Amino acid sequence: SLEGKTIGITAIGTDHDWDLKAYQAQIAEIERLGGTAIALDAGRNDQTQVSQIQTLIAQKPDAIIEQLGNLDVLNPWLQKINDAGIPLFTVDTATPHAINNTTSNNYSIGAELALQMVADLGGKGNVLVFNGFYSVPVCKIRYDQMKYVLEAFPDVKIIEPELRDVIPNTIQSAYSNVTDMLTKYPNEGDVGAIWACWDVPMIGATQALQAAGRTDIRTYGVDGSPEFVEMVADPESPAGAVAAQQPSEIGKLAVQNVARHLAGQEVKPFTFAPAVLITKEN
Repeated sequence: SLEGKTIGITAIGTDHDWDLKAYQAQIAEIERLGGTAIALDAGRNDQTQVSQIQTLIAQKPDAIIEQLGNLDVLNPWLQKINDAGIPLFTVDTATPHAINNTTSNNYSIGAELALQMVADLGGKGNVLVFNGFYSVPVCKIRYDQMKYVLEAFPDVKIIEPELRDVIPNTIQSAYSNVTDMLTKYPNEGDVGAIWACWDVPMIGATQALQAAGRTDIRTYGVDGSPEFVEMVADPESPAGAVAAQQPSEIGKLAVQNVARHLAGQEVKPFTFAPAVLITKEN
């Protein structure tokens, strides 16, 4: 099925749980179908990824799977994969350069999470927003849907400015930012929710609110990282909801889009894995 084939994987990291799950699932599926995997990990360095792409181009695999990262940086190099005549597949990276993008429904996810947040707020209150990854396609969608939904609720507002969630030291940088913002806004109704396009900073934000003794603010994020899920399920914790994805499914499905294409078969422009919203009572 991939028996005489070599598939390159280029991911920007395996630093955290979702990324590691997706990356491992790709490798496992390539080998399962009888293929050879050339697995490259950029260690959250963009310039590393660039040269890792160069490597893959020069190694001439039967196809390349690209995972996450900044689109604007990648674009000319993605173009050169097309120039080399190598089939390109992505996980999460929504680009015209790809035959297929395997991912989740970030449009529904983005909306439902935002809707849950305003439901929990009861249609009124202010929202602290971490928006440091907007150049990543899925976070662009997740942010856009949140902001669109909030247009309908004039008493639900995003506080200025938006904070920048970062890699590395994500959790502590978020914890420190939230602490700053609780100092700036101490009163019992000034801030009511905290949002990010992913789980990991919300782990920190929750820890900070807990340490501040604030039971009145809830946090919201996306991925379903075991630490944030457990916080959502805990009734003592201010973690409010999480969009739980299936990275292991996403990685698996991307490889069979590759395997389908190489067997001369029709592949759809995208493939969604399912995701659920998980809230405190649900």
